[PDB]
Amino acid sequence: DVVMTQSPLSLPVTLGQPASISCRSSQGLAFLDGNTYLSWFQQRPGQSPRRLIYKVSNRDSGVPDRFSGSGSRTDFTLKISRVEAEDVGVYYCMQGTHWPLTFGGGTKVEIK
Amino acid sequence: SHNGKLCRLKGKAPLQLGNCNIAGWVLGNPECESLLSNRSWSYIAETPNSENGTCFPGDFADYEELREQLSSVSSFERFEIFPKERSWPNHTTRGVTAACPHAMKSSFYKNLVWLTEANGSYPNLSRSYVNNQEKEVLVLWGVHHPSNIEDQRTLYRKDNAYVSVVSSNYNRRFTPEIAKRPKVRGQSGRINYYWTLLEPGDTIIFEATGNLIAPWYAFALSRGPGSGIITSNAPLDECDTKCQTPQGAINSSLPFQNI
Amino acid sequence: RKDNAYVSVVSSNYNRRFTPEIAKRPKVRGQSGRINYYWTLLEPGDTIIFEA
Ligand SMILES: *[C@@H]1O[C@H](CO)[C@@H](O[C@@H]2O[C@H](CO)[C@@H](O[C@@H]3O[C@H](CO[C@H]4O[C@H](CO[C@H]5O[C@H](CO)[C@@H](O)[C@H](O)[C@@H]5O)[C@@H](O)[C@H](O)[C@@H]4O)[C@@H](O)[C@H](O[C@H]4O[C@H](CO)[C@@H](O)[C@H](O)[C@@H]4O[C@H]4O[C@H](CO)[C@@H](O)[C@H](O)[C@@H]4O)[C@@H]3O)[C@H](O)[C@H]2NC(C)=O)[C@H](O)[C@H]1NC(C)=O
Ligand SMILES: *[C@@H]1O[C@H](CO)[C@@H](O[C@@H]2O[C@H](CO)[C@@H](O)[C@H](O)[C@H]2NC(C)=O)[C@H](O)[C@H]1NC(C)=O
Ligand SMILES: *[C@@H]1O[C@H](CO)[C@@H](O)[C@H](O)[C@H]1NC(C)=O
Ligand SMILES: *[C@@H]1O[C@H](CO)[C@@H](O)[C@H](O)[C@H]1NC(C)=O
Ligand SMILES: *[C@@H]1O[C@H](CO)[C@@H](O)[C@H](O)[C@H]1NC(C)=O
Repeated sequence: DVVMTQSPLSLPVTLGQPASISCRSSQGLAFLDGNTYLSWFQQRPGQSPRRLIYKVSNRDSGVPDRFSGSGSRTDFTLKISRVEAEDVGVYYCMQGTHWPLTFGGGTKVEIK
Repeated sequence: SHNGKLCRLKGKAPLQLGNCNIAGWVLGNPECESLLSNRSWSYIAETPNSENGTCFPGDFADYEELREQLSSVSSFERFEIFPKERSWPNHTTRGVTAACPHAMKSSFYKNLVWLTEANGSYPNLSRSYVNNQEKEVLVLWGVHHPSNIEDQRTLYRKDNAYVSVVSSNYNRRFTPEIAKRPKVRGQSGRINYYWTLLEPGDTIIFEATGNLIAPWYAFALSRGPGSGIITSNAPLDECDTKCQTPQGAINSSLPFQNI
Repeated sequence: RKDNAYVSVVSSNYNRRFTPEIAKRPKVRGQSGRINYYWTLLEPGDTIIFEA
């Protein structure tokens, strides 16, 4: 399959400070139609996962503007400009190019 | 395709020199007062036709080498290497010229001091500076070449004078030359400008018996991995792109371009 | 024993005159004076003149 590595495992941040999570893949994620198809999800404790970022840069409807993701080739990054109390949970990255569908390890965000 | 606009890169604003060039920024041209504040940048942006540089005519020694050194610089700290009031007790530090005007008046550079005779005498000069700032210091000075011997006698009271600048990597001796020259910017005299880069732990000695444009402010430089100089007429805006051209920013994961 | 001195090295491809300079210098290796070193490459059949 395709191995996805996230860094770091735990990222404690203080209220009002930026945070960054990095996702790396073993293979290139470009498709023959001209897109990349990498997604970033948020999971709150005791709740279903919901989607934040679809494709490299596009942001889902209802997602706050503080979530911004970018990257290319094999390295990708999700950045949060301001961290609030609703930003706790575990964040994941997937690829949607190659069979089978692979998820990331997961990064936990705690408030200091 | 491009934006057509200059903007930020990796979350850092560029240094836009405006109507000033690099020489007018480092020497302290009176129309370049906004750039004399201690800051940081990602790349340097310049107007292709800038007309505010060396207001007094003269030759800038190793100007392109100074540009090549300043290309890979992330930040500077402007500090007072020699205080104007206290480090010259027996000279006149007030010197103005009509070639460098500020607000319809006569003024001089903001980083250089023109020393002239006081009470009919020009004593011998010897000053030293030691570096303790743990980074490279850019030191700038100048040597004055007058037009006739009467101006030399009225300003410095000596027919023969010399300047010697000595460091652990710089050793030079300068002698004024009096000759008849064409008028550039209303002045027939010249001032030749020189620069050096002190290393941490090093010392510099200035010795003079005449014709010295002493340093006033110096720059403490810090190096960085990626920076450069871009000539543009494109305006500043807000972005966070990862590529910048003189035409505009580019947002592609594509391998090629033709801009 | 002279305040003013000169060195002149003249060849068929080298022609250069040197004058001593006296100034206050920082101490490097316990000495404040300097010695400036120069070199040249003579060709076969050529001559060099040192005058000082
Ligand atoms: C600002 O900077 C400038 C440049 O850096 C400084 O200028 C320097 O000033 C120095 C003096 O402070 C001066 O040094 C003097 O050099 C003289 C010339 O040396 C030659 O001559 C002597 C003696 O030869 C004699 O005979 C020949 C042939 O007839 C004559 O031509 C000579 O004039 C002599 O009559 C030789 O021994 C040398 O080898 C040279 O050939 C010296 O004469 C002079 O010596 C006198 O001063 C000494 C210090 O006071 C003193 O110990 C000595 O005994 C001499 O005393 C004279 O003066 C006193 C006081 O007036 C008087 O009572 C005595 O009777 C006698 O006349 C110096 O050695 C540098 O040459 C000069 N450098 C230059 C011009 O670049 C300037 O000082 C500095 N200003 C400040 C703020 O300090
Ligand atoms: C900065 O540059 C401007 C021009 O870009 C200079 O203004 C000119 O000054 C000269 C005097 O040497 C005049 O002859 C011109 O008519 C002026 N042109 C304009 C458009 O004003 C200005 O002097 C420069 N400033 C300094 C300090 O050198
Ligand atoms: C940058 O990307 C956006 C979104 O894909 C696009 O609308 C815009 O035209 C791009 N910029 C350029 C100069 O093509
Ligand atoms: C210039 O830099 C010095 C650091 O040596 C600092 O103390 C000073 O505040 C700076 N001046 C500014 C930013 O105007
Ligand atoms: C300046 O003049 C005073 C008064 O004579 C003197 O004491 C001093 O040594 C001179 N030089 C300096 C560097 O102050």
